[PDB]
Amino acid sequence: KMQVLFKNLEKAEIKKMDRRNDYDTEAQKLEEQKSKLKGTMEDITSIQET
Amino acid sequence: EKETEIKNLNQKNSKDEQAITDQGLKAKSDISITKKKIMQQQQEAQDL
Amino acid sequence: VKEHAKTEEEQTKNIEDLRIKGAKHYAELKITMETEIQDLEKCFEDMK
Amino acid sequence: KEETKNKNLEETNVMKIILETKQTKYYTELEQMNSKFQSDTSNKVKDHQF
Amino acid sequence: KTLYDKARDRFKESSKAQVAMEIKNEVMQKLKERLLSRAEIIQRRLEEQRQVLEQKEAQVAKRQEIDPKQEEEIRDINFKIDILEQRALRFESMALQKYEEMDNRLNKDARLAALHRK
Amino acid sequence: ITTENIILQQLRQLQLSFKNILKIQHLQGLERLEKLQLDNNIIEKIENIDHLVNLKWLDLSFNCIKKIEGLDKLKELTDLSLFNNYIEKIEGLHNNTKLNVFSIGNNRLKSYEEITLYFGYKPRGEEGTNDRPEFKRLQVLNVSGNPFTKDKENEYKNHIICAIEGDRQLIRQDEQISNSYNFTTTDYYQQMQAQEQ
Repeated sequence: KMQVLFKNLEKAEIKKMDRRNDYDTEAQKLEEQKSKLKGTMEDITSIQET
Repeated sequence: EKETEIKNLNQKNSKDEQAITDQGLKAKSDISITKKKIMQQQQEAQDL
Repeated sequence: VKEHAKTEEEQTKNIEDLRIKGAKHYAELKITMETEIQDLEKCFEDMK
Repeated sequence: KEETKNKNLEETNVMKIILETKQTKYYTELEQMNSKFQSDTSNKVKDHQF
Repeated sequence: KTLYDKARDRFKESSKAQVAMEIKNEVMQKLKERLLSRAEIIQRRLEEQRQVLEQKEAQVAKRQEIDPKQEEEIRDINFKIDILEQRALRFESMALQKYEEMDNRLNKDARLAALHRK
Repeated sequence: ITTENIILQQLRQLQLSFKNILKIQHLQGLERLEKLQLDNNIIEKIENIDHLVNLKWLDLSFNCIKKIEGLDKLKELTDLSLFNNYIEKIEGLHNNTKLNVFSIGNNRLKSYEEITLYFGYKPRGEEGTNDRPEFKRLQVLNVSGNPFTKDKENEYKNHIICAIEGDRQLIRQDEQISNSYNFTTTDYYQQMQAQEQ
């Protein structure tokens, strides 16, 4: 039982793809939100020239 | 003496078993570093 | 060879029923709350 | 496993966070005028008995 | 780096103060944990033996016929209780002995030698 | 765009709910109707749609309707619904064996075995010539809200599933009703495959 419980720690520490997948989805949303600022900047500049 | 050494050793068995088991879940430490970056990115997205 | 073959087959099957259960959980709780919403009106005009 | 359950439970959580507040908002009016009635006609009824 | 290379290189490689306070305290605390845990084990066994004795004596009293077998088992339980108590006392003795012994042994460690500097 | 000459006979999808329609007529030229929606009204009879054999997704539910008919030639029926009506049998659908999807809920039924009869399943002690499944592809099956369906719940689910949507396997997981049948769903798969071949 000691070794069975010892080994579980290493894999858990090394691999956390569940939380890194949540992180990946959040990063996808982050990058989706970010470029909207540049898009609105372009539209604002065109409207300002007009 | 037989049964007393048995009980002593078995209590040691359980003590070490759970003392090892608790640490493994603390791989949620690395998981929490990942979720720290999670919260940083989430904060940064709403910023823009 | 067979180890990994049936490992991946079983892994896919496991993902199958996990999704079944979770998705139906989501859909049915959505149905429950939707019924709540759809019935959360009325009782005011009649009383007044 | 946890990844797959993550999407299911997160859809559940999002639908919950969205729809439950509906049930929160609905009912604030019905009690108001009803309790207002329960006090207003008390004197009329008491005189109707006296 | 081929598997043959791996085997041959494995063959070749086979052929070829403040911290001491903390270490002392850690060793002392673990030894105290071990000795105490054994002490409460012996004590809890005293209580369990007394519980068995109480139930057996209650059964004997309920059986108006004073069963010689029941009384023999009761005396076995009593002897177990007494021997467990004797071991509990002896174990407190050599457990304080072990605590002092391990503290003394850690105090004189060469890697812990900086401790005596103060 | 309401093309002025929207042909009177170019109809595939029809939806006339909440008009409280009672009868079906003037559907000549609408035989190409594949998705029909006429539920939630006073309708009680299935008629003048049978010649609309194109009808695959047909709903005539939650009405005063009381019988299943005209679908025999509406074999192409795929999503058949007659919910909240007064139907008490799965009739005319023997020629709707194409129907994978059936709803007869909140009708006035008394048993589920009508649907299972479409699968080579018949109750013990009955002599029948339907040794071959009818609703071979019928995996969508709801009877919720019927008199018997409200009666000692999950019985019809278990028996229909073992004789016939992950609920299907979750219900095959039932031990005793599973024992109530012997012709398993996997055996049904192999029978279907061999018969097709």
